[PDB]
Amino acid sequence: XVWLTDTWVLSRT
Amino acid sequence: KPLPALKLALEYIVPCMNKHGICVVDDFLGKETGQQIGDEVRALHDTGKFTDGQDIRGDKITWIEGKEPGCETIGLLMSSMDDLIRHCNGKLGSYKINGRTKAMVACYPGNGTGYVRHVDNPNGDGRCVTCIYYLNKDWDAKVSGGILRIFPEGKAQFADIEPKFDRLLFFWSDRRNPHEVQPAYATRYAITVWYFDADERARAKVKYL
Ligand SMILES: O=C(O)CCC(=O)C(=O)O
Ligand SMILES: [Mn+2]
Repeated sequence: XVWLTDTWVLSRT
Repeated sequence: KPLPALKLALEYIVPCMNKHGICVVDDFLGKETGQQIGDEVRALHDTGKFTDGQDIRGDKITWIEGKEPGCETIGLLMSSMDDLIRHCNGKLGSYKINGRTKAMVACYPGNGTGYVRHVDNPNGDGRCVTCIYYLNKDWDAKVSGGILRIFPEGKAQFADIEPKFDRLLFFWSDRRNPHEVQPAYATRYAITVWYFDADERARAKVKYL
């Protein structure tokens, strides 16, 4: 549920 | 529990695209739907439906509207992409997104095939967002290559996107994002839709004879 905002990847699960 | 589409769009896709111009959502549809889409794509390939995508590009492609028999799950993927764009509610840049292409189902058939560095829409043809879904179970660029390398303008570092199973990718289609498909050494599949800005598209900078 965590977005590292300097990156552009997030898992939806 | 997968994040709901509305929340995924408003709380991640929109801010990520406006900050970086590239946005990856992993585990977009889950294993069952992803494998179903893979089966549909492999069926299209196996029955000879692809043609040359072309020196510049070594992919084989076919265009899918979404309602064709045997492409039901691809149609579900396309409607899910559409839902996400709708939920973005005009917050992607200043674009007014009102149309899109059919789905381009593409295969790089190993053997070092790729796509040289290019910009998707360099001539103002209306396409503002590129949306790609990858369906390669257990893909590992260490073995099979096939990385999509994006070279965002104004940044010194490049962005490497592995064509991972169940991965959805957005990026601005204009000159901000030159990119290449690095040589692929296994069968690499992906499905692309491009979304149109209504005004740019209506300017008809490209006439197709
Ligand atoms: O498959 C990919 O990662 C990108 C393909 C691409 O650049 C294209 O078809 O324009
Ligand atoms: Mn491209």
